[PDB]
Amino acid sequence: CPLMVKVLDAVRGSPAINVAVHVFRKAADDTWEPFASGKTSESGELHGLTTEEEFVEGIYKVEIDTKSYWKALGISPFHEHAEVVFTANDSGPRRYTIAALLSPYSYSTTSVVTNP
Amino acid sequence: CPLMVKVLDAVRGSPAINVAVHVFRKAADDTWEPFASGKTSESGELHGLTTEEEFVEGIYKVEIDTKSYWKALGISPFHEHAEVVFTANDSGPRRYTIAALLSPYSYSTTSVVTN
Amino acid sequence: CPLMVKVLDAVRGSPAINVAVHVFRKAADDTWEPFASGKTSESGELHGLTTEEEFVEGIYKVEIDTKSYWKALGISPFHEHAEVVFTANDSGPRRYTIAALLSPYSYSTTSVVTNP
Amino acid sequence: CPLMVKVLDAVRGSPAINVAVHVFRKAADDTWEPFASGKTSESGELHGLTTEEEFVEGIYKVEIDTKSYWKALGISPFHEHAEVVFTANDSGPRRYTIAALLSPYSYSTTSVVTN
Repeated sequence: CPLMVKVLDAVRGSPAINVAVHVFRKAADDTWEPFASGKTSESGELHGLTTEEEFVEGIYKVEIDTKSYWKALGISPFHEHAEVVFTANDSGPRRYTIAALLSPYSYSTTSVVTNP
Repeated sequence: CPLMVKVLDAVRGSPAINVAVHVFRKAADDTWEPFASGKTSESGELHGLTTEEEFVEGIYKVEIDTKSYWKALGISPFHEHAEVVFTANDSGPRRYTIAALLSPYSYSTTSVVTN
Repeated sequence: CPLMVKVLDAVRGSPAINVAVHVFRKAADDTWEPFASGKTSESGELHGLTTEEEFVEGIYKVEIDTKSYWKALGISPFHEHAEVVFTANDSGPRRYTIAALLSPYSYSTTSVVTNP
Repeated sequence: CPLMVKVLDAVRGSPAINVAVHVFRKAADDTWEPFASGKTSESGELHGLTTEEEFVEGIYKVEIDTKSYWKALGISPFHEHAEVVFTANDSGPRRYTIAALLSPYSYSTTSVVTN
């Protein structure tokens, strides 16, 4: 798949399991249209959100529901979510891995972009 | 004084200067209405965005325009911007510092809530 | 293998290839004895440093040669290396993934620890 | 004044207070000789470690004792400490700020070199 999301828990040193992820795409009228969604697995990875055909050029927003994750563990975190906004496929199809590392008052995100 | 934004450049080891910062507040219809904005200083810091009187409880979004920062430096970035969305709560007096550490394909954000 | 090291490049959004890694173990006399070494592959991962039998309890230091990495790309970075120092296997054997994300003036490291 | 250390807690969103910090300088025999040390303040900062006169070119190691910080809070940490090893260079006047953001199983360190 051309898009994978991986989430890690910096407090426990583990994948972040069952984290809800919503992906949006900017439409012609500059509104965020729903594009794909899912939940991270036991490995902290969410595969299969999209296909090469559906994943056209555009501006995408990956919304990782960090608050609900921490709340279920009893922590009141700072952020409502972690959002990753980027232009995709504007130089041809690529493969994207969006990684997020989560702490109650911090998060970091990095992207690994490869060419098939 | 209740809200401060600080941006750092991890490629150059320096403050990220002249980074545009836009703050929004979530309206009742769940839209993002403009609230405050500015540009980071020589020290990478942006002070005086809001006041105690105006910074009521609610959900705020801080948008750091990281793409134009890297483009001015001639470095290809991944992100359109960095986004920090949080709930301001009054539980005692509190000051919010949102720090962001920028790399072309990565950013980290952390918030220090004190006093 | 019970120990894997993964290195990512935050400037290019890619694995950090050919990064030298040296692992040390604190001996009885508190000196760092050489334990294992290797280079990250095309995926940024270094596998096979050790075995379950050799990877006893102890204090280990993972030295990632970040400076040489950036220098070969023409960048003069801040750090001489990134070092990850931790006690291992003190509650029984575990599996450890040491991840490092590199920028010229910054690095972050996180560990994923799992129980077989 | 040429060297400042700042430590932050990503679990609590706060300065990391009373964190022991040990600085070493690499001797000619490549051993680590003690150079300066202290504890972080209420603001998570440690100032006045060294002076311009004493902070000559050379390789320095800054050791942040993160394990005792988390143990005092009753949280199991991964690392023994966080280590920052760098070359001090005189190429113009420069000030070094080593910042560290701490989580139980993760830390990030960044250095701002200015002026």
